[PDB]
Amino acid sequence: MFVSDFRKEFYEVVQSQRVLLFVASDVDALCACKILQALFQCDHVQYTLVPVSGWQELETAFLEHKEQFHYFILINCGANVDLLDILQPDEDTIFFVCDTHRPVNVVNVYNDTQIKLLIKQDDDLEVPAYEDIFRDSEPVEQTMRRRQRREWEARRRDILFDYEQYEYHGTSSAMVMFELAWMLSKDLNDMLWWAIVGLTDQWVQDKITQMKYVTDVGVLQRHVSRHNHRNEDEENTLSVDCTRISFEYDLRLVLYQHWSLHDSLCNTSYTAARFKLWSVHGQKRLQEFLADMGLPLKQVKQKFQAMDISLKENLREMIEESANKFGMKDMRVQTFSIHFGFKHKFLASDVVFATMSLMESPEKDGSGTDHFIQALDSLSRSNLDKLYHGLELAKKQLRATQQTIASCLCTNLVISQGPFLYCSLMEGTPDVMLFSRPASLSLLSKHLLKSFVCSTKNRRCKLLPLVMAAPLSMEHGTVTVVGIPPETDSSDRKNFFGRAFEKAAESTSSRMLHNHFDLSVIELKAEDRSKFLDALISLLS
Repeated sequence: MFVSDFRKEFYEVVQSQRVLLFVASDVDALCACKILQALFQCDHVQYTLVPVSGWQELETAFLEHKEQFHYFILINCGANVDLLDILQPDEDTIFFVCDTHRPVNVVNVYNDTQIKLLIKQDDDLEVPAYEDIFRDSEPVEQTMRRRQRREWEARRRDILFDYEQYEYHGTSSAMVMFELAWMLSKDLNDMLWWAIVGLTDQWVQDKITQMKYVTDVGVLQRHVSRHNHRNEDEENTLSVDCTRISFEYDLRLVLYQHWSLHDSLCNTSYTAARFKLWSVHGQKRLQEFLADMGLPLKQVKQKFQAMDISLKENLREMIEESANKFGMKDMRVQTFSIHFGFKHKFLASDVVFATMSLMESPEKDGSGTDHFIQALDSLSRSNLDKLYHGLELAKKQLRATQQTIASCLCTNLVISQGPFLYCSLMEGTPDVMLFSRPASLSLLSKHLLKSFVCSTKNRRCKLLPLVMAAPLSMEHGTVTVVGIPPETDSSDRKNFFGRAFEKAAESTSSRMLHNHFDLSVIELKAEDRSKFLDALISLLS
C-alpha cells in the first residue's frame, strides 16, 4: 500500500525502532539517503546502512540481518518486484519502500500489512483493478464456472502483461525524502540541494521526460525561494548559514566551469553529437562555430575560471546566439547552482557527474562499498576534496566516452539487427573497465545512441532502440547486456527490454540473471548470446 502520512505511518514508526536501510547505487538514492541520514541523526534513530548494487547483494544482506531487524527501508530498490515473495519474510516484518522504479508490483500496491510504499500517490501510475488480478464428468453448473475462471485467468495474463511491459521512473526519491524533512520542519538548506541533485540525476540519465523534469524544477523553485525568504527571517533558527542555492537558466555544457570551454564542448553529448566530433569535418564545423562567437583562442582553450570577467557575463548570450545561428535550440537549460564562496560554485549536474564517478569507480584501491561511501561522503559540505576528486574522475569518464563512441562509429560497429541496433565492448576495448558496471554501461549506451542518430542517414535506424553488451566475468564467461529505448527529445523514456529480454531468455533456455534493479540490464552467459539475440530479433520484429 501507499503511505498517506509520512510522519505518522513511517517516520514516527521507525524512529523508536532499530532500522536496516538498504540503499541502491545511484545518485538519486545517495541523495535520498543523505537526507534521511541527517533526519535519523537529529532524532538519534538506531540504524544500519547497507549499500546494495543489485538483488543478490540485497537478498544476501537480508538473510544476514532478518533476525536482528523487523523494520526495513529500501531506497531506489524493491518497488518493481513482489518483495514479499522474493524475500520470504516473517509476518511482523515491515518494509518501507522509497523507490522510483516503475511499474509498482501489484502485490506491493495491494498489500496493506507489510509493504509501505513511500511513493507520491499522484505519480504516473496505472495499476490494474484488484478484481482483474486477484481472486478469492461435471454438470453445466460447474463447467460454466470453470469456463469463466479460464477466461478470467486469460484476461489476467493480458492485463498484467500490458502493465509490466514498459519500465520507467517516478518522482525522485530525494525529492520525496525532502518533503518528509519539510513536514518534520527539519528541511535544512543542504537537504534541498540534495533533492535538487537527485532530480538532476534522473535528468542526466534520461530516466524522466523533459516535461516531468521541468515540472519538478518548478516545484523545487518554490522551495528555493522559501529557503531564501527563510534565510532573511531574523527569527528563524533552522539552517542559518551562508549556503545559497540559486535557480539557473544555464548552458547545456558538462563541467564547463571546471575545465576549458573547448573540452566541455567536445565532451558534452549535445554538441559532440550534433557537430559529429568523431570526424575531422565535424571538428572543422566546431571551429567555425567558435569563430562565429569571436572568442579569443586563448580564452577557449584555457580553464574557464581564468576567463575575463566581462566574457563570463556575456557567454550565455554569446553562445546561445551562435547556437541559434547553427540551428541549435536547446543550448540553455533550467537547473540550479550552489555557492560556497570564492570559486567554490557548482552546478547540479557537476555534482551528479562527480558523485557518479566516485561511486562507479573501477579502481582496486577500495571495494564497491568503499566507493559508495566515498560518493555518499562527497555530498557533505564539510569537505569538498572528494567532490573535486570526483570531478577529475568525471572528466576522465567523459573523455573515454567520446573516444569509445568515436571508435564504435568510425569502425562501423553500430549495426541494425532489424528491430534494434546492436553494439558491444570487448576485453581489448580501451577503457572498457570504465564501462563494465550496469550504470556506466547504460549511460554510455545512451550517449552512443545520441551520437549515432545524428550520424546516420538511414531514417529507419534513427528510430531504433539499442542493445549494448560488455564483458562481465571472463572466468565465468558472462556479459552484461543493456537495452535502451529509441532516442527522441519527446521520448516518454519508457523501456520494454526488461520483459523482452525475459521472454527471449525463456524461449531459448538461455542462462540469464536479472540482478540489476532495472530489468533492462541483465547478466548473460556468453555462450547463449547468439541464440538469445536471435530470439530477441524474432520477438521484436
